[PDB]
Amino acid sequence: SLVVQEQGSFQHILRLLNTNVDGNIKIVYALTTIKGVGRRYSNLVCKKADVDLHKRAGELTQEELERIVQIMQNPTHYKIPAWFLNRQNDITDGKDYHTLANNVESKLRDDLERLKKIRAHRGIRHFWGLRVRGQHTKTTGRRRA
Amino acid sequence: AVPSVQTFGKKKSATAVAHVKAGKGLIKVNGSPITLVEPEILRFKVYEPLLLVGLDKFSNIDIRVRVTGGGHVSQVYAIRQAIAKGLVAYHQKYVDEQSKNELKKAFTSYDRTLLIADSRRPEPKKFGGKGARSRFQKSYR
Amino acid sequence: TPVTLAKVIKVLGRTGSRGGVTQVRVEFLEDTSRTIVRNVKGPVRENDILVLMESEREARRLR
Amino acid sequence: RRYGKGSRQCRVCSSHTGLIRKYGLNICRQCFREKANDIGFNKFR
Amino acid sequence: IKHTLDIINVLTDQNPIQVVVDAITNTGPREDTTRVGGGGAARRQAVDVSPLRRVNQAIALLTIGAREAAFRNIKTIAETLAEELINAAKGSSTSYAIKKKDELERVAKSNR
Amino acid sequence: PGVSVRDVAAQDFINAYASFLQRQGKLEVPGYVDIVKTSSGNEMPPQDAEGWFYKRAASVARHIYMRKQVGVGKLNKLYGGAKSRGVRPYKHIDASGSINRKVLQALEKIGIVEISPKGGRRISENGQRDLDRIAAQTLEEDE
Amino acid sequence: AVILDQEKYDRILKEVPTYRYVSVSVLVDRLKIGGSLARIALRHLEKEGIIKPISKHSKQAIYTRAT
Amino acid sequence: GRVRTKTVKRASKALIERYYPKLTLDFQTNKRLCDEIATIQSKRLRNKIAGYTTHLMKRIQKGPVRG
Amino acid sequence: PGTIVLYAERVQDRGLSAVAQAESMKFKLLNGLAIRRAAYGVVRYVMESGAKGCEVVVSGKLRAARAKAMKFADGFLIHS
Amino acid sequence: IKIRITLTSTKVKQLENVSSNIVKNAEQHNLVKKGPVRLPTKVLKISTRKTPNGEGSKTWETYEMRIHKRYIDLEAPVQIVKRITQITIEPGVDVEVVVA
RNA sequence: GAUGAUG
RNA sequence: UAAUUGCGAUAACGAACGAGACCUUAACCUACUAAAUAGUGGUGCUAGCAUUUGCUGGUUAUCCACUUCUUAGAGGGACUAUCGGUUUCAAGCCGAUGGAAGUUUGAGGCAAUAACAGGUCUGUGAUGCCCUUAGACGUUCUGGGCCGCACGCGCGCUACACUGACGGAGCCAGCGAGUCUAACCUUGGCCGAGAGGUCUUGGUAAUCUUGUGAAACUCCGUCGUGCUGGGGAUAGAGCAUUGUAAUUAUUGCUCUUCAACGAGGAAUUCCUAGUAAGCGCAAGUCAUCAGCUUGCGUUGAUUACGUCCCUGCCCUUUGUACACACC
Repeated sequence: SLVVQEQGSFQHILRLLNTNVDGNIKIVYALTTIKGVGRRYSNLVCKKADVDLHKRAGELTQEELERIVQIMQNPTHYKIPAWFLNRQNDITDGKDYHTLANNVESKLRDDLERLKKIRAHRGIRHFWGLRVRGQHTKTTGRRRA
Repeated sequence: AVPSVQTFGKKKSATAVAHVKAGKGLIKVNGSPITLVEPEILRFKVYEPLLLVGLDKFSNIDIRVRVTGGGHVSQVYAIRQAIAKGLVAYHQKYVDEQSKNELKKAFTSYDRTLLIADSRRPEPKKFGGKGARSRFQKSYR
Repeated sequence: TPVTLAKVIKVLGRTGSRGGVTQVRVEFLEDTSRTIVRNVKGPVRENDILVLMESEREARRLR
Repeated sequence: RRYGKGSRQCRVCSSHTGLIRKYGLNICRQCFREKANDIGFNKFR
Repeated sequence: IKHTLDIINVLTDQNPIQVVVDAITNTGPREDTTRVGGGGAARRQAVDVSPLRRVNQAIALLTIGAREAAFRNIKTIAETLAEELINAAKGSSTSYAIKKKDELERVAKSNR
Repeated sequence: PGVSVRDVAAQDFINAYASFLQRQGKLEVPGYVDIVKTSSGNEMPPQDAEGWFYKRAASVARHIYMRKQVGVGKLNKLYGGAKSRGVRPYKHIDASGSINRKVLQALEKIGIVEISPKGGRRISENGQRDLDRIAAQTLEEDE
Repeated sequence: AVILDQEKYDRILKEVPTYRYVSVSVLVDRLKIGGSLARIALRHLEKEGIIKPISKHSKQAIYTRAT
Repeated sequence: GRVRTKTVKRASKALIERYYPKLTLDFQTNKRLCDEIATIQSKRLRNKIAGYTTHLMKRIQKGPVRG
Repeated sequence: PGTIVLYAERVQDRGLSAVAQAESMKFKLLNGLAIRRAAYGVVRYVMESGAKGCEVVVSGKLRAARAKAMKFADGFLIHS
Repeated sequence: IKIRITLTSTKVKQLENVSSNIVKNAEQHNLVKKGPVRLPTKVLKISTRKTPNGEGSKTWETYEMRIHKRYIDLEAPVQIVKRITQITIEPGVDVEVVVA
C-alpha cells in the first residue's frame, strides 16, 4: 500500500487501430472501445503482453502500446488458444482469424452478402429485415425502426 | 461415571444437541471454540447465555454442541437455547433446587427463547397463488 | 407558539367516514378539571398524553 | 415409436393426451379420478 | 445501524442512541388531517395525532429520507442516515424529516 | 494445550497457508492458470492472477481435513455458483472439473493427500503435520 | 482526478488532519479524487499515523483525526 | 367464538339431573366421570361436555338455575 | 395355470348395497317399467330391509325434449 | 437360522394384527429377535385439475396412498420357520422373508 | 340533500 | 356468536339436511413398546498437536450398553380450566398467571334446497338424431402448419445499481424421485477451458445417488456516479449433447457484437404473520427444451385489530305499472 507521484507526460487519449481510446480508464477495460476487443480478450492480452494491469490506460509507454497492438493483431502467434478467436475455420480460406476494428463490420456485411447471393433462407430473412433466429414476431419487436 | 446431562433446542428446522459433563470450562460448538461461530454479526447471541448468568457458573463444566438442519440464522438460535437448557438440566440433577430456580429467573426475565422454543411454524401454499396467502393477479379485460 | 398537553380519560367510539378517526375525552395536565372532546388520527388508549396545538376547539361528531 | 407422445396411450381409453405416468400408472387424468377409490388413492387434505 | 452509530459519536461526541431518541421526538407531527365529505366532494379536516403514531411516522420519514439520498449518490447508506439523524435532532430545516413535519402541520392549520 | 486446524478461523488459515505454499514453491502450477475461469457460472477470470491457484490449494487442503473423503464431484458442488443467464432467472451451475482435478493430483505429489478406499481423497499423516504446524503459527501471530 | 501530482498530493497531507470524520466518500467530495484512489490514500495515511481508525469494514471505512 | 352448541348444552344438562351427587367443582374429576357415565366418541367432545358441567355446578352453588 | 382360483359367494344383506340396487333399476327400466314405479320400488325394498335412508335420482329425457332431475327418498341421510 | 421378515400394507390395523401375531407366536417359543422396526411411512401423491375439459376457475386436487413397511429379525431352527412362513395370511398385507 | 342518459 | 351458534320470547309442538361434531396435517411428552436400514456413549485398533488423567479425528465385519436428538404404534394433553372485570346479569365479551400450545390453537378435506338452456359429443367401446360410408370425413405413409407479422390486448422473466456489479474464501434445508417386457438416479478414477467423453461402482431404496456442501447470504478485495465493470436484447463465428431427421438457429459451451431501459400517464392487482416480499430445490410435462403449474424449505419487515365512503354479501321493514324479473 503506497502512493506515488506521476510526471505530466500522461496522454489523455491515444489512437490504436485508428480508434481513440480513453486514458482515464483502466487498461483492462479501456481497450474494449476497439471493436472486436471485449472484456476477456483485453484481460488476456495485457497479461500475455506483460503489462501492469493496475495502471491506467495513459500510463502505458509507447513501446508498451505497440506491444499490445502486435500481440492482439496476430493472437495465435503468442499462444492465444485457438478458441478465443472470434472467427475460426473461415469459410473461404480455412485459417483462424480474430477480427479487429473496421474489419468487424466489413466482414459482417460480407457474410450477409454471401448468404443473399446464395439465396438461402437466412439471406432472404435479413433482406426483409425480420428476426432470423426463429423468434415469434407476432407480439414482439414492433417499433424497431 | 462422570456426571452428565443432555438437552436440546430448536427454531425452524435447526436442532442443537448439547452434551454436558463436569469439567474445566470447555465450551465448543461443532468441534470449534464458541468464539469462531458464524455469521460474525450474530455472535453475541451465542454468548448471551454465558453473560446473563456469569462466566463463573461455567468454570466447572464442559459443553459440546452439534447442530444440524435449518439455515445460518436459525442455527444460532438453536445453539444458544441448547446451552441455556443444558446448564439448567445440569443444576436439576447435581445441584440444589434454589440454584435452578434463580438461573431460570435470569433467562426468563431476559428472553423466553433461551428456554422455550418458538411456536411459529410455516403454513402450506394453496393453489391459485405464489404463496400461503398471496394470489395471482386478476384481470377483467 | 406554545403547546398544551392533555390526557385521555375515555374513548367515545370511532368516527370518520372510513373509520380512521377516534373520539376522545382529554384532561389537561395543568389546571385540571377542564375536559374537552376531540379527535385523534391513530391508535389511542386511556392514559395517553396528547400534544394539542390549540386548546379551545371541540370536535364535531357523526351524532 | 421408440419414444414420444404416440409411443404411449391410456391403459383404459387409449387417449394420447393428459396421460399420467408417475409410479407407472399409465392412466389418463380423467380416468384416474373415477378409479382412484378402487386403485387406492384417497382424498384426505 | 452499527456503522451509523459509530459515525454519530465521531461527529458529535454525544451518546449515539441519545441522538436517535432526540431526532424521533422532534419529528413526530402533532397535527394531521383526514378526508371528509359526502357524495364525492372531498375536503380535508384537522385532527390530532396519537402518541404511538408519532413514533411510527417519525421513523418512516427518517429512513425514507436517508434512502432517497443514498440513491445514485456517492455517500454510502450508513452516512446519509447519519447526517439525517444529526440534523433532525438539531431541529434543522436541512433535515428531510423536519421539512416534512412542518409541511404537514402547516396544511393542518389552514384547514382547521 | 496443542492446536488443531479447527481452532483458527477459516479466512485467517486460508490466507496464511496460501502464502506459505507460494513461498516454498514446491507446488505444481498447471500453467494455464492465466487463461481459464474457475467455473462456467463466472463471466471473468479470477482477479489475483498471481496467487489464486495457491489460494484454491489452501482451501481444499483444509476441506479434506474436516471431512473423511471427497472427490472431484464434491468440489464441483462446493465451489459452484449461480449462473446469470440474462433474461432468464438463475440456476446452480457446477464448477470447473479440470481445475479441481489437477489440484487434487498436485496435492499428492507434495505429499499432503493420499487416495483412500471407498473412493475419493483423504488427509494423509504428512498432511496433518503440515497443516497443524502452520496453525500454531497463525495463532501465535495474534499480536 | 486520477493521477495525483505534487499539487494534488501535498494538498492531502495539509488538509486531512483537521477533519472531524474521514472516510472513502469524504475524501471524494472535499477534494476531487475518485473512490478508488480515495481507498489507497486511506490505507496510506493510516500507515503514517495521521488518522486513527474507529472500525474497519470492507464496504465501509471509518476513521478520525489522530490524537 | 366460545359459544357451545346444543349437542354440548343438552348433554351436560342430562348429566346434572342424573348425577349431581357425584359431580364436583373440578374439571379433572368431571373428565373421568363422563367416561364412566356417558359414551362419547372423541376426546375433544368429552372435554367440552365436562367443561360445561363444571360451569353449571358453579352456577348451582350460588343459586338454582332455570332449566 | 392352476395358481389362480375363482370362487363365488352369495352376498350378505342384498338390500343394502348400492351397486346391487342400481343394477336392479337398470334392468327394470330397460324392460319398460315406468320411471316412478321403479324408483319407489327400490326405495321400498331398501327401507324394509333396515336401511336408515335411501335416495334415488333419475335424470335425463324423462318425458320430453328438455331434461330434468327427479328425486325419491325415504328416511334421512347425511351429506358432510 | 437367521431370517428377516419384511411386512408391508396400505392399512395399519391389519398390518398390526399380523405383526403382533408374529412376536407373540415367537415369544411363546422363547426365540431371540429384534422387535418390530417401524420404518418411516412413505406417502404418494397425484395432483390434478378437477375439471375434465379445461374451463372454469383453476382448481386442483391432491390424492394420497400410504405404505407402512416393517421388518423383524429372528433366529430359530428350520422346523419352525417352515410354519412361520405359512401362518398369518391376511388380505391387504404383503410379506417377504429373506434367509441368511 | 354535487353529478349518474341508454339497451 | 365465525355461524338459523346459543339466552330467551312465543299459535305453535316435536323433527330432518346445512354449520359444529367429524377426518387429514403442524406444534409438546427426558412418560409406554422397539429400533445399526436412525442415532449417542464406552471399550478394542489408530493419526495429528501437547504431553499430568488433554483437544480434534479415523476404524461397517471388532464388540457392549442405551433411546435426549431420529422413525413409527398405542396413548396423554386444551376444556378458554383457574383468577379479576363487565351485561335483565343468561348466552357471552375484556384482561391476567400458568402452559408446547388460549385469533374455533394454525392449515385444509368433506359440504345443504333451488338453479345456469355456464364448459366438454376433441377423455371415454358413454349415447339420441342428422351426415358420411371406397376417385371415404375410415386407417396409415412422406412433406408442410398450428411459430407465419402494419398493429391492440391478458398472465409473466430480466432490469433501470453502491442496500450495488465483479473475483476469491466462508458455508447451511425440507418436501420428493430413481432400472421388464427395461435401461433409471448416479458416486469414484482418468481426459478436456467448457460443454461433455470414457472405465468402473452403489441403489428395485431410513442402506446408494443424498449432509441433495441449493440461492439469497456473510468475510476480504477490484470498481467509483460516468448508459458506467448496471442491462444483455439484437446479430457473426466455432465446439458439443438428445433424436430416423433440428434449416424457420430444440437446448448447452466458447469468443465477438453490447440496442431499449435514468423508477414509469390516466388506470389497476395481491396481502394482516413465520404472513407480504426476496432466493432457490424436487415433482408434473420429458429423448430433448422453463420465462409455466403443484409443493418445499431458507431470510423475514412496515401498517389496522377499524368502517360502511366506493364495490359487493346476509337478515327485517317499506314502495313498485318489474316476472325475459333495473341489462
